[PDB]
Amino acid sequence: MDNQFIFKYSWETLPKKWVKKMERSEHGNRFDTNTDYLFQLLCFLKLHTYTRVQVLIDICGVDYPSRKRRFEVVYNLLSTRYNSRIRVQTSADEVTRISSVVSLFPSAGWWEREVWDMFGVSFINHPDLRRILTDYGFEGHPLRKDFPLSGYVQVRYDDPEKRVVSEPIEMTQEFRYFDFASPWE
Amino acid sequence: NIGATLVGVDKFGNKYYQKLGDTQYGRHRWVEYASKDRYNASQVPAEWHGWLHFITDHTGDELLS
Amino acid sequence: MMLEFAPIFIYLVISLLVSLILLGVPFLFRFDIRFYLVSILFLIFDLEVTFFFPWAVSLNKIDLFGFWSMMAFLFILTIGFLYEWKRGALDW
Amino acid sequence: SKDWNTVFERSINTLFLTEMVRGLSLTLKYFFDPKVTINYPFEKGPLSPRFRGEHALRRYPTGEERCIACKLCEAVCPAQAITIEAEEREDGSRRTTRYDIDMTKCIYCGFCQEACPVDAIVEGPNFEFATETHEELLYDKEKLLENGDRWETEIAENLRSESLYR
Amino acid sequence: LLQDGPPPGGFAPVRYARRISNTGPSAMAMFLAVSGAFAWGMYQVGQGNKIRR
Amino acid sequence: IGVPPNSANLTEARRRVFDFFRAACRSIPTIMDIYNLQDVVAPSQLRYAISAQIRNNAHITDPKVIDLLIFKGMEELTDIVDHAKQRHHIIGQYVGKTDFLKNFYTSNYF
Amino acid sequence: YIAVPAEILGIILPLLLGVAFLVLAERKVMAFVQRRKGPDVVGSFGLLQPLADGLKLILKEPISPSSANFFLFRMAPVATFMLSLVAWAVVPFDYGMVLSDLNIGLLYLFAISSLGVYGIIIAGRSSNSKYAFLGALRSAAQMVSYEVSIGLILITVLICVGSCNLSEIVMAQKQIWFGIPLFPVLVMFFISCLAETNRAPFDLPEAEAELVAGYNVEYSSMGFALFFLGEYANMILMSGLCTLFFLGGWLPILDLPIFKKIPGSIWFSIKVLFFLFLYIWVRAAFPRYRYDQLMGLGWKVFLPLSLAWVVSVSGLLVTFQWLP
Amino acid sequence: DKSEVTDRVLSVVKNFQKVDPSKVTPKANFQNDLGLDSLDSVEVVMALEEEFGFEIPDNEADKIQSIDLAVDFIASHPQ
Amino acid sequence: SKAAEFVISKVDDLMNWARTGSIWPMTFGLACCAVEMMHTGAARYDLDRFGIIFRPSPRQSDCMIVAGTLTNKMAPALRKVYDQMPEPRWVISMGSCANGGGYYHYSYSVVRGCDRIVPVDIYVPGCPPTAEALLYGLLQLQKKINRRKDFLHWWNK
Amino acid sequence: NFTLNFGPQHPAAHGVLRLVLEMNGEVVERAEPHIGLLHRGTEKLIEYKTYLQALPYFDRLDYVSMMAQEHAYSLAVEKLLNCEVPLRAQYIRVLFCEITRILNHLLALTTHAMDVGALTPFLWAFEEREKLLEFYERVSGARMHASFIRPGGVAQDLPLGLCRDIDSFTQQFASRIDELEEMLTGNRIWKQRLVDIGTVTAQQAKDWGFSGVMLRGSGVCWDLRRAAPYDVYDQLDFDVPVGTRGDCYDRYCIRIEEMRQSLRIIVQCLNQMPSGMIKADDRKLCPPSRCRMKLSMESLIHHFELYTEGFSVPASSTYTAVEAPKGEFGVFLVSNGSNRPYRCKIRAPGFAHSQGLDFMSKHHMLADVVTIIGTQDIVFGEVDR
Ligand SMILES: CCCCCCCCCCCCCCCCCCCC(=O)O[C@H](COC(=O)CCCCCCCCCCCCCC)COP(=O)(O)OCCN
Ligand SMILES: CCCCCCCCCCCC(=O)SCCNC(=O)CCNC(=O)[C@H](O)C(C)(C)COP(=O)(O)O
Ligand code: SF4
Ligand code: SF4
Ligand code: SF4
Repeated sequence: MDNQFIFKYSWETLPKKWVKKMERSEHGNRFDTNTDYLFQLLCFLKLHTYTRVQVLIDICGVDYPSRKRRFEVVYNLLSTRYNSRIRVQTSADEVTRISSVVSLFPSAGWWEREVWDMFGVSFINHPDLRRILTDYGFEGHPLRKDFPLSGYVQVRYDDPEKRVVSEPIEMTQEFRYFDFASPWE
Repeated sequence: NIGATLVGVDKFGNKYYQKLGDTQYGRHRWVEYASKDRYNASQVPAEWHGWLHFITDHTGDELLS
Repeated sequence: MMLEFAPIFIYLVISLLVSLILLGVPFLFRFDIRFYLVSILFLIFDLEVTFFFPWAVSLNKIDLFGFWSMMAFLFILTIGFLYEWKRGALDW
Repeated sequence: SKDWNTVFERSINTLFLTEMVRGLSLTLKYFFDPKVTINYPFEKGPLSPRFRGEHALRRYPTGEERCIACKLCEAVCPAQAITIEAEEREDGSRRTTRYDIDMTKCIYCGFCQEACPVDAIVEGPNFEFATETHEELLYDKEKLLENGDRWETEIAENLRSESLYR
Repeated sequence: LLQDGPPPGGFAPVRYARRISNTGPSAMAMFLAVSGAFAWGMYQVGQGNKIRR
Repeated sequence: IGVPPNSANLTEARRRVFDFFRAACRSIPTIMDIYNLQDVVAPSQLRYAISAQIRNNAHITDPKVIDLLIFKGMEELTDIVDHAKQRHHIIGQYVGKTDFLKNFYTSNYF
Repeated sequence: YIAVPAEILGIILPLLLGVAFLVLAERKVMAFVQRRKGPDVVGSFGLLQPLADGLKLILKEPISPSSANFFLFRMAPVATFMLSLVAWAVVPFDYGMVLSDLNIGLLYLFAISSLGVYGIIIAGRSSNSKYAFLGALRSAAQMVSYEVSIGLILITVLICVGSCNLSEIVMAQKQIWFGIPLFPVLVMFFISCLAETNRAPFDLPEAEAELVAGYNVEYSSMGFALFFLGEYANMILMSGLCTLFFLGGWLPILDLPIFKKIPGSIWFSIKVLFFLFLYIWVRAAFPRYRYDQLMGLGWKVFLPLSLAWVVSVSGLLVTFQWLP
Repeated sequence: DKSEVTDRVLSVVKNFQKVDPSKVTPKANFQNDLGLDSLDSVEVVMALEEEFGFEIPDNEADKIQSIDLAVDFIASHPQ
Repeated sequence: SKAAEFVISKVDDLMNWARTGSIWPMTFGLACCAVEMMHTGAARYDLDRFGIIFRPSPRQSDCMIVAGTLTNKMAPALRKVYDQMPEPRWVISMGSCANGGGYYHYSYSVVRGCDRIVPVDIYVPGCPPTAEALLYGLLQLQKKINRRKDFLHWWNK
Repeated sequence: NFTLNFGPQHPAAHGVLRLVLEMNGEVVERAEPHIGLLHRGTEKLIEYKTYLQALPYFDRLDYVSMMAQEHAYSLAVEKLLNCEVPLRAQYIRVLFCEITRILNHLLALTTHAMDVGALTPFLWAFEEREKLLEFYERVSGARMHASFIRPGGVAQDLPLGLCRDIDSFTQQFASRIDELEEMLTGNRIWKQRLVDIGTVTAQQAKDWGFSGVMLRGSGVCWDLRRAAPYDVYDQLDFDVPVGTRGDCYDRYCIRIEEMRQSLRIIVQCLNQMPSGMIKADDRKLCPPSRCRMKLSMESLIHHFELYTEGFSVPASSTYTAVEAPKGEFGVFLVSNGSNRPYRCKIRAPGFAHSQGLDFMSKHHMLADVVTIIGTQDIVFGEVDR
């Protein structure tokens, strides 16, 4: 019900080969699984009596363009009656299908689509997985570290045809990147 | 138009009045523009701008010193 | 008698002319069924009101017989309206 | 469960719109009370000495401009509105040859005002500077210095007043 | 050295518990004020009808 | 319906590609009907355009990548069919001496 | 006989100006409730604001879509304005200050009130919009539903009077006003008139962009102006009818003091002003009804109750022979 | 009948820019005799369903590898 | 021309007075600037005093205020809304996001100001502009309208 | 079942809300809100600006509870930095968060009522909200978007003549709340337009992630500022209103009681206001006094290196969570160890509330959907980041 008790219990009660690694710290308790035993882990953490994790807060996403498994989706959870927080995360890939958890927590249906939109990590057995945030004709995934901040296409109105047409990006004043990084740190 | 007293004058001719309430805001101090042709919507100088917006308790005549 | 309708007709003509010139000036510069049921209910009670009009005016001439003959009509159509009420034709 | 004495009161109240005339009478109490609106062109709302409005480049009482092209404001501006170009004058000291602010990008957050080591740039209390053309909103150095000169008698007083803080 | 804060002794107490008043017309008397008015008014209408006749 | 799991091998992805092309061809009258384009283009060479775009990316061997292209193509098709994409964009996407001298005359960076 | 159009113009022009000034009246008396002042910059106290609105609508050339039908989409506001104006030909002011002294005045008013439904039906269909057509159809259904309650209350009034002449009804209230005996009937009539004209807690036409957007969502300046004028004229007309039936049309309050020898043309005016003030008060006093519960209310709270009032008044008059 | 529709389904095959009228028979395999690609085969099927109202469902669209089978299926159809 | 100049000057004056005394802006609020824009019309500033009653639809409104950021997906909707308005079509760019880029001005899904579309007559700067700033912008728009010699130009031509 | 396109272009439905839905003629079956029209792109823009430049992003999100939004970012940065903030700063932060709660509740109540049709309390409550936006004008530079709260403490000290005005306001704010409540709670129409509308069970709220008033409108006593108290809230005394039925009326009553409790907490914070400094002193993440950086060398160096480079948060990651007026607002910071955040996801409480609209409008009227939108208090700045 606090950090240490939950750590002991989930170290003993949890079946092995599920949690690839785990951490215990004041910032938060982590359970890094291996991108396949995710539905099982969440289902156990949702239905067990001593860990009644009921509400899924959000489904994060971090793009690391330096590791083989580029992406890393993060599942934030919360147990209302135990008043405790569990943060389960995996490692994804740009061309790979990670399982969805809409069956357990129906609220994930939209964070699922948002994670697909921002990064490009597709999901299985999800009803929609349609773009939710970007434009209808949007291309690429913006929250990837590859995507330029300014983007690839601009939007403007041209009079020859009375409609708003996209066009290649061409900025008046470029985004000045100030390199404040210094040594001795 | 009318009020308690009159607080100073301005080189542009507009007169600044001042009324005092008891506990509720409203009708504290305003400006009667010297002209009438749309009054340009902005004619108060820098000295009287602070007094009009309750920024400073200085009249504006005292702000010169 | 009917001589009081000539001012009404002329008033209608003048109103038409004014309405026409009002909008002539600026140029110088999926299926539902509850609606049909409520419309029939309105038709029935409109007939009720149409029958009510002669009754109320000529009520001193006919006493205790015209009144009850009208109450019988009201009772019949009140039974009909009660049947409409329970059959779910008034609430949505 | 009812006692034939409460159902009468409840039926009557729901039939005579008492709970509606309650609100009807409530809405009328402010009808005869004094109003709160202000005649904006004549009397304006109360501001504070810390108000962040149209920017202004103030200068020393001697006459030298206060900006030394330290570029802290350019490097701290979250909106990246400020663009500065510096050069050593033939006098010898460093000054700005091109200091312009994009008022369309600017968000009036006051970070630039509090980043100056010499209080060169401040946000005057002028909140009425809506223009007709977009290119006029791009405040260059001369317009911003004229703004500083116009509001100096009040900008300096505002800085002196709330100098006990910051 | 001149931090803003509460005055020596603290601020005055404030009520926040949704004070309930009673400015309603009546409870039952309105029923009589309607029914007796209806009866007397119908009698007056009868007298007016007799006069008009 | 729901997103199918990624194909195990290339022969299982090939039938998925054929099914996607089949669905695109089935829905092709709807685009021509709801976007009001009859004289500009005929439905027959839209088949050629779709076939060209689906055969350009024919050298990919990885089943996961092919599945992802099918997924993205389905999203684009659903965007076009539904009232999401806007007119004069479908037609925008669909339907000498030497090159070096032209590129030299137009710009330095080619 | 050439002076009849003079009377007709003397009826029309002051009434159009009355609608124009009633708009300002509501926008000011509703603002005073909400700690505001309303338009006070154009004229003396906004007294020139209606003129400014009218001139602005005269200018600003119409867009005139007319996609479906050139005629009906243009004729519907004309029809509704004519119907709004034509019912004033029978309203009596003091004694002979009435255009037409019809002997079927109540039936004429009932016919005119029920005949205004087309103005928001053909107008609703003419605009090629599902949200306009469906909302206009529902508003028409609401007015049609409350029409029967209006008629039944009219029968209740007619029982006591004994004649359909409008000028005779007011003379029938010499002894007492009809608001004293049958006050609940007056309340029901006022609420029904609120629902009839789409005003105060029933005005779903101005329900912004909900299921009902209004029959006048896509109209040019002048068509929208004509609809607006027509339904505010309907508001004035229904206030006048409500104060003419259940209140003395021109009769003094109680004519006990000596200062009640003033002309009767202003008693009618002040009573109409009182009812307009109640209209605006109810508008800026209560929230709105959803359309589903509005229909159920109008069919299950006002029809049976008005029928019961008809029966009770008729039985009481017949029993004691207090008949005209 | 089959002969009436054969004369019209042979015509549409000439628009594929690969099929030569000198190498077409009522018994002519698309993949083998004509050398058409599998994708070319599905484009041929697509052209077939645009000839008339029938959609050539997915299950039966994989048993028309030869032109005679396609002609027989088209002729023996209600639509 | 001088004989018939008093009449045309009076007609121009009347039209300008009519158009300035009753402007019906359309609340096209998009972001936090819409809060300040609806907050100007509250009981403290009484935007309605100048005959500035708001409108729910663009068919009757003769002016519109772009309050808030303008993303890429809402650009076609803004253009359609602007097209439906009657002939005058005065546009006010309230806020700092609407009148040119804004605090974002760099993200992929943002139109760099409402001047790529819907040509603007008055730019109101601020983030968010003070209610008095929006009032001053409306006064500037009214001053702009007073310079329109509508009848004189059409009579000289 | 025909389909009509909602999506009005005005703040009379909060604006920026497509909401395509299925209609049987009078009863809605499935409503699909199309968010994304306000995806400004803050989450991508966070990673390109230092920890100080990124603070004004948080004011824009959910732009009616301004100081309740940057508070979460400040708490996250403090947790990642092990920075201890003085007591006076904590008390004034709690006070201003309560003021944000009052502002949000007033705006939500009156916007929802005006959506229903009651338009007179709208202007009354904005007249009262003038007095608090004026308080915001006093302490900070701007009325609405005030970057008052910083990771160290608050930006600047309170003015001398502020607490008197705040207490004078709190003297009559309760009577103003009573005036606003008497027009709606006791009214008849308000009850029939809210009762038994959009009922949500506790299991449904937990499954759909409805932390906030929606969770507490189903009988769940989950208050983040009491379950996980961050600032000085243990000292303060207040109650957590909990509803019985998940209809819209009990959510309205809960919001009224929340305004009452916020007034109580403001009074307590005004009474128990200690002296001392406002900015932290343990770590170096606070600017030196402008009367100190002009005569000291180390102070000037710190000013320069803080207003150009900023403070470098040590490499870690965490998820903070505060009780925003809408509900649970959380910031998921990932720090690379440099002066710019690696990834900062923003958990908007309105996102889950908006997705959970589909099952709330299950078999309701179409005009019964605008009241469901109003009762969940959705602003689209937070929904689309
Ligand atoms: C000085 C001159 C003033 C002239 C104007 C008079 C004042 C008018 C002021 C109007 C202010 C209120 C306007 C609000 C508008 C909407 C109100 C409608 C409310 C409504 O319809 O509720 C109904 C009940 O009220 C009703 O039924 C309403 C009709 C009530 C008639 C009273 C009948 C009593 C009969 C007693 C007879 C006594 C004599 C017997 C011998 C149904 O209620 P619900 O559906 O909401 O709730 C469940 C019930 N199932
Ligand atoms: C208007 C409609 C809107 C949508 C239009 C479509 C938009 C998206 C189009 C999809 C874009 C893609 O590249 S998605 C499809 C890309 N995938 C492939 O090309 C599979 C790899 N190629 C092979 O397997 C074989 O070579 C094959 C050529 C299939 C046959 O040869 P065989 O038989 O020997 O196997
Ligand atoms: S921070 Fe001040 S002194 Fe430094 S460059 Fe900017 S304006 Fe000049
Ligand atoms: S106020 Fe903020 S955005 Fe504007 S110039 Fe100063 S630092 Fe940049
Ligand atoms: S100008 Fe400021 S307040 Fe207005 S939309 Fe842009 S960021 Fe938001």
